[PDB]
Amino acid sequence: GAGAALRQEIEDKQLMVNNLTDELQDAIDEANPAEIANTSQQLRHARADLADLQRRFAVLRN
Amino acid sequence: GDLWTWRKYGQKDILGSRFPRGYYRCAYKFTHGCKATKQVQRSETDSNMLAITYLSEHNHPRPT
Ligand SMILES: [Zn+2]
Repeated sequence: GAGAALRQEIEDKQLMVNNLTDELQDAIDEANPAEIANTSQQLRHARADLADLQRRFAVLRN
Repeated sequence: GDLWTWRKYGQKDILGSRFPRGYYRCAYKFTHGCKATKQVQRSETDSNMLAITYLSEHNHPRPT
């Protein structure tokens, strides 16, 4: 498929979202409110990026 | 050193550093199904130090 790079980009982003989630949960286990704030904030941005790339894919399906 | 080919998939702003951590996955992640990743951290203070975390071995030899 032509837009197969969109499939790649998506998984790369989903991977970063997974790291940031791992760290956020690690930070919750460690009870590090400063690192909770830092990671949770950057996880919103990463997840929105992911959301945007998925919208683009749904477009091609149509 | 590092003899592999990587593609940066993200970075995180670390606390108490203007140097963000780089998140890298194998260039062959998609072509060969490679799982391998590494995290790279430089220190603004300690000039020559470089901290890398490798997760997972590669499912291929290193290329030319
Ligand atoms: Zn590899």
